[PDB]
Amino acid sequence: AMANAVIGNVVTRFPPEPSGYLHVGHAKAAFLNNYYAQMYEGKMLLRFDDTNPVKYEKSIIEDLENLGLKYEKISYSSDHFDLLEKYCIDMIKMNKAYADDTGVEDMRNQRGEGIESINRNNSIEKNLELFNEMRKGTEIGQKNCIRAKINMQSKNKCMRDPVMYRCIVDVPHFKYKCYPTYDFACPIIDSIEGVTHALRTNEYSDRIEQYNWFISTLNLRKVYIYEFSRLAFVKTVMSKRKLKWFVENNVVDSWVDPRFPTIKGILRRGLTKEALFQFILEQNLMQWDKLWSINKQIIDPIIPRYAAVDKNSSILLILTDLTDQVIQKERDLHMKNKSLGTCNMYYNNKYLIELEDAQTLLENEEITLIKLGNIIIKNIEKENGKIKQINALSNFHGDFKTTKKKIHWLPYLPQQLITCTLYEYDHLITVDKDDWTNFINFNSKHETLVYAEPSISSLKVSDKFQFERRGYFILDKIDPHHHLHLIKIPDG
Ligand SMILES: Nc1ncnc2c1ncn2[C@@H]1O[C@H](COP(=O)(O)OP(=O)(O)OP(=O)(O)O)[C@@H](O)[C@H]1O
Ligand SMILES: [Cl-]
Ligand SMILES: [Cl-]
Ligand SMILES: [Cl-]
Ligand SMILES: [Cl-]
Ligand SMILES: [Co+2]
Ligand SMILES: [Co+2]
Ligand SMILES: [Co+2]
Ligand SMILES: [Co+2]
Ligand SMILES: [Co+2]
Ligand SMILES: [Co+2]
Ligand SMILES: [Co+2]
Ligand SMILES: [Co+2]
Repeated sequence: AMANAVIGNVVTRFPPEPSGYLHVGHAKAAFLNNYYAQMYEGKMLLRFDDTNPVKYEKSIIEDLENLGLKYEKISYSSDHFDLLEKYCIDMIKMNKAYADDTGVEDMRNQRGEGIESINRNNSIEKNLELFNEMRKGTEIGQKNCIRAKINMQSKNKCMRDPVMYRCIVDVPHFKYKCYPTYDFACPIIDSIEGVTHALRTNEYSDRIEQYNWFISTLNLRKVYIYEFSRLAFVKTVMSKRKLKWFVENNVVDSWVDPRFPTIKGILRRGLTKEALFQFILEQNLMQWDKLWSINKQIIDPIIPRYAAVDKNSSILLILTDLTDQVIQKERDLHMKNKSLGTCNMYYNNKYLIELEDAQTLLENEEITLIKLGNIIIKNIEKENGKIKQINALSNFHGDFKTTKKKIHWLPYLPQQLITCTLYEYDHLITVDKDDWTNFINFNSKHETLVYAEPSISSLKVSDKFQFERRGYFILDKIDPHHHLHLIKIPDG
């Protein structure tokens, strides 16, 4: 619900702090801002919220690009520090703000007990003196903050004289020695940037009364607040500190690791932006499984299908009636989607099949090799207990419909088969949500070496596809000697 929204006059803003990498929760915020802007044919601003001193701008902009979220203009909170100072002074002159040198603990217990600080009654001229001490960075100023004068007895703790301005000399941004708080800066900056609908998380809904109080007390143009719920996932860390620990201790080898909930992370993992947006629209800690099922339903109709077998469990099958001449046939990349085009299939008398499949056959069973035809299994050579080889006869014109058992396969053409590594990942932690390192899966990157069809040479980095009867994958990397690294996409 966007209050009084008018087509062509809606302005939202996405306000990420430029102190970290965007993650999936940020994505819900950025997407809802864009979605309401587009709904009303309006504008979405990008504001780097650097209100308090602590270069990720490029990462953030690149992730906004990758999600297809455009914005009309980029600004920084700090662009308005001058004007915020002016407004702080105006509020002192209206006796709506005062300089308080009370310590933090006693301020908090005074606030909890509705006790007005003795400084609440400071004169205007004294309040201004003390604000200037804060601006100059003196020890006097470092002892003081500026609070708003609202209502200490209010049932809303955010209306009990919230801090507006603080003296921060300790750390660099050293130009300013006092800084507005987020609670004071946000309504003011939203007003002066022309925001009409300021989106905000569910957490602390008490601050809306405060935000409106700042707007109206300064007689600024009104801004509506819309609220949405935070997006958080089970078995997922999103703290900056915890992610930092993972990286520094070589649990992952970068901040783009496909187990990370960063935007880069889960796009590398195979997620489409359409899947994320649709999940947000059609939906506390969420379960990943509906997100990955929506991804599966989105990607399955528009990705090619290839075959792969385990490079070392796979067993040799020989159709003894054929020769070693390699026959080539054109086939569809997608059986139900002719637009994805064709590739080349190659066959001979020698094949590789999966050992889990080969253990399931018995003499003179009829089965099907997908995209090729039927075969009659004749002999199972078991040397030293394990299956060593399977001999069968071609029956390519027999009816595959009469077969309950249809399997995938590779031609045994090793100078043409492409070697690949499958990376299957799991959650970095084991519980849903200080000894926390006791619950890390230090072994959540399972690798499998496989052969894949020659035609898979056609793929480019980041293409998605399906391995027959294996699952869904994204091409992450291409090695020297044409060796591919493929990440399994979860499918719910
Ligand atoms: N898990 C989440 N789900 C949805 N939106 C989020 C989530 N985390 C942050 N956001 C939204 O992302 C935007 C910027 O977040 P950022 O962390 O950069 O600022 P912040 O000051 O730390 O605010 P927050 O304390 O909410 O994270 C804000 O609109 C924020 O409310
Ligand atoms: Cl406080
Ligand atoms: Cl919501
Ligand atoms: Cl390691
Ligand atoms: Cl990596
Ligand atoms: Co339109
Ligand atoms: Co910066
Ligand atoms: Co000092
Ligand atoms: Co799971
Ligand atoms: Co020959
Ligand atoms: Co024939
Ligand atoms: Co595992
Ligand atoms: Co390698």
